[PDB]
Amino acid sequence: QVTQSPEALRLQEGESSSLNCSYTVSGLRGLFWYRQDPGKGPEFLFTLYSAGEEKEKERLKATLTKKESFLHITAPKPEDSATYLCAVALNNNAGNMLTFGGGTRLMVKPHIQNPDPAVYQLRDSKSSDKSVCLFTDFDSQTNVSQSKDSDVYITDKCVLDMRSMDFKSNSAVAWSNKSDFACANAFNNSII
Amino acid sequence: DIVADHVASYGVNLYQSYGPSGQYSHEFDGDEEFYVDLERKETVWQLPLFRRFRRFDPQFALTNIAVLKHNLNIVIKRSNSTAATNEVPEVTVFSKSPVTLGQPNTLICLVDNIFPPVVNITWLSNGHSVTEGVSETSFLSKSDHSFFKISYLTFLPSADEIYDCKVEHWGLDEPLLKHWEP
Amino acid sequence: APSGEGSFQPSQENPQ
Amino acid sequence: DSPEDFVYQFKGMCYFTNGTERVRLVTRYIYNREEYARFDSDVGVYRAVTPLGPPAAEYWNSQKEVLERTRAELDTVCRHNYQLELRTTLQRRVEPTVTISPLLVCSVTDFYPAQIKVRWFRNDQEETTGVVSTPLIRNGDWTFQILVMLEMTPQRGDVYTCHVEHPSLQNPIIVEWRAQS
Amino acid sequence: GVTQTPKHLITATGQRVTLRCSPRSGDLSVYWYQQSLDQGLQFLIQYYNGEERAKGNILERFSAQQFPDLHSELNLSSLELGDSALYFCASSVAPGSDTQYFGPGTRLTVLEDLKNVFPPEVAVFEPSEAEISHTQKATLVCLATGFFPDHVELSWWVNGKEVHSGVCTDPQPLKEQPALNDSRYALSSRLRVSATFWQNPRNHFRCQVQFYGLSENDEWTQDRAKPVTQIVSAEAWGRA
Ligand SMILES: *[C@@H]1O[C@H](CO)[C@@H](O)[C@H](O)[C@H]1NC(C)=O
Ligand SMILES: *[C@@H]1O[C@H](CO)[C@@H](O)[C@H](O)[C@H]1NC(C)=O
Ligand SMILES: [Ca+2]
Ligand SMILES: [Ca+2]
Repeated sequence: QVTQSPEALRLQEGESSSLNCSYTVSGLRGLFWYRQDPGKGPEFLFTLYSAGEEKEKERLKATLTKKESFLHITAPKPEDSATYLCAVALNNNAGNMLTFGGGTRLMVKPHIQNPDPAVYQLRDSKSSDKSVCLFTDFDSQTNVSQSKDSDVYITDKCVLDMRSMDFKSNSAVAWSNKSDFACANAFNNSII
Repeated sequence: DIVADHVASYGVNLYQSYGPSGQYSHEFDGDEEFYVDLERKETVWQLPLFRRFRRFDPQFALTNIAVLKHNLNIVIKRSNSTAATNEVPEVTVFSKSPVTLGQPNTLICLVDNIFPPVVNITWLSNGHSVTEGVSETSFLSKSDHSFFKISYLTFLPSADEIYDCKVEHWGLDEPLLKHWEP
Repeated sequence: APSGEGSFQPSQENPQ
Repeated sequence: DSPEDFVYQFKGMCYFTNGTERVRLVTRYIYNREEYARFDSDVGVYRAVTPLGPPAAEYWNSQKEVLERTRAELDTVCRHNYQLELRTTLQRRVEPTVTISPLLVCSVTDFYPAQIKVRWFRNDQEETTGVVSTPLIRNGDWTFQILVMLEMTPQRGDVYTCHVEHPSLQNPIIVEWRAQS
Repeated sequence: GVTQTPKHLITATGQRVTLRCSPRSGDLSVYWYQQSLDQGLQFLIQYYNGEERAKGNILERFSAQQFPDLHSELNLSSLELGDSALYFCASSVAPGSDTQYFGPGTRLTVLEDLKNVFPPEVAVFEPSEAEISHTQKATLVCLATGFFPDHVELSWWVNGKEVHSGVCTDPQPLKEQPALNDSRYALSSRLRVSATFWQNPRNHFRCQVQFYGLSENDEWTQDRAKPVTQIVSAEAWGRA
């Protein structure tokens, strides 16, 4: 039995934290930490065999006791957002297979230095038949809800990073097939 | 040689070309705790108490044995196919407890200096072969990398029966017969 | 409940 | 004429001294009867033992993951299994069965652990001269055996006493043999 | 090091599929794991040197092999909707406690029938003139719609070279018809650039959506194009 806590973690850029991985058994062969991008293969981080063991690479530091393992993450960046998986090899197991914990879904919310919330209408595509509204440059404490219309569709918020300008911005897209579709009634009861 | 209060093997891993065959066992102070039956995929503990508090999964043994199979084939090439040399085993037969005629007892046949670990240990009564009431240990490891194996024959001693322990090994020209009588 | 026995693993010879 | 055999041995050994205080591991890689490579916890790296060992020892010493796992085996195997030994093997106390058969053999049968002390007495006195004992006998079923012979010329009043001490006993087992006729 | 083929697989119930894996160079042990939304990451089976080692709570319907070249094949027969998951292959140097290295995984979607499989419609939306005249930044929005299942990879190509800077794509696609179970999906992606970069008519922007669908083998018995694994794109040249 291997348990991970919390199931989900929401951290701010630079907000240090710890990930727990408890294992009820006794008889460890090895405790492993992996980082997984959604849909991608788990990427190996550290192996700990023994209590009092510790390993460090970059912003990550793994420690081990008789009961659990901690994954310390100091001053995280938005690139550190992933599902962090803890796995154990055990004497009680029927061989060398790994038993994974449920994982910790880590989300590192970037800091928006200059927030300028604005709604813009985009130019219609001659092939699309659809109209697109863009809610952008809002702060990280501001999010967008699901649509309250059968015709209008609101996407989730999403962050992009302009590397050359070192600029990070939040954005949400709204669209409909209606001719009477306006951006004013698109996000009227959608901004939360 | 290492001086210790207790010496343990977790475990003795054996794999030989002849067969081919293998063995997995855990030892503590020269006694076998358990062996894994690699065909049945089962751990056979030697004392009853041990199962209550201890559990070994057989797959670990089977996995170790596969690694030994891999290592063996590489080392045979490196040694330029040097084969094993056949040693002469030493046979000693003694009873388990003092002989009381008509009462339960066990005859012990110690076969020492076994290499390689391929041996036939059988019991005779008045010259004829006995099959029931016969048990034996696994190949118990030795510091010189040879082995010893102990065979058992449960019986009620009597004035009319004389026993022999027939041991067949490649290091012997003829089967070794070690006699015992009450 | 019985605890799982520890066991040594043999190091694997270089295949190549 | 004899069948050819190639034999491989792996021995994962633990050496325990003064309870838990001192623990040493030695893994042994053996071809036929030849140990060609080993890992010793006091050394901390793989070492070749014969000219058959350098290709294996150097390759395992180049793999930091192999070194880490093997060094950790002192905890994951030795110290771990010793906790299980304290509940099992180091609990086992089998009392000896002491009998005298007639020159006079004191057979001490089926005991565990190995530690044993047998002493022969004629009447009040202890007997050092005529005493010939077999070495400790391992039965292979987690019991031991020992036979202590006493060269005696029995008189009329004589009482012969076999005195036996073992960790399983609070007091020594005293078995006597009176002179015949 | 570990490679896995195919990256995506879409198939009907009752069908049989083969997932292949190539371990890291020099790795002799292979392990299969299934990652489902219900049970998370679970062990299936292990192979070493061509033989089966550790085995999980795998079903009789599931069988694997490890070839002498050490590549493994995971065979899943009489497929059910519950078999829809990610199947990861892992490899390690030796078959003990050695570090297990995972492959990119195979995403399998098992459907009742393949009649509801559709590729996306891709449209690019030019940046707001008001946005440019306020932030001196230009956000290009790509909109992929009407596709089913959600086996899509969205990328932005500027003048023929793929880019990731200032690009943000929706985490999950949204259901166009939430009340329907096999609803077609929609996904949006954003490319934010400088005003000077968009106002340059020399620059070519192309939103590419790689849809994963049917294979060469699979039978199509509809009077419409087969919805095979295809690239659907939309483009826009810079406007001044
Ligand atoms: C053991 O007995 C079998 C069957 O009789 C025989 O084939 C084998 O050669 C014997 N082994 C030895 C070492 O004599
Ligand atoms: C045995 O261990 C104890 C506890 O560490 C220590 O006090 C004692 O001196 C040790 N004995 C020897 C002979 O080292
Ligand atoms: Ca949403
Ligand atoms: Ca036995």
